Amino acid sequence: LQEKLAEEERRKSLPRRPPVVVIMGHVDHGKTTLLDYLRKS
Repeated sequence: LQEKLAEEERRKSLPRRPPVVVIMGHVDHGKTTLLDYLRKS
């Protein structure tokens, strides 16, 4: 019971996070254009 609370403590305190983001939908939202813009940014 003391090993379930120590486990939830070191795992919630992960050193780095890189949160992955996907962009998708309809073509000519300037959609590829949007991607390009993002890249440029």
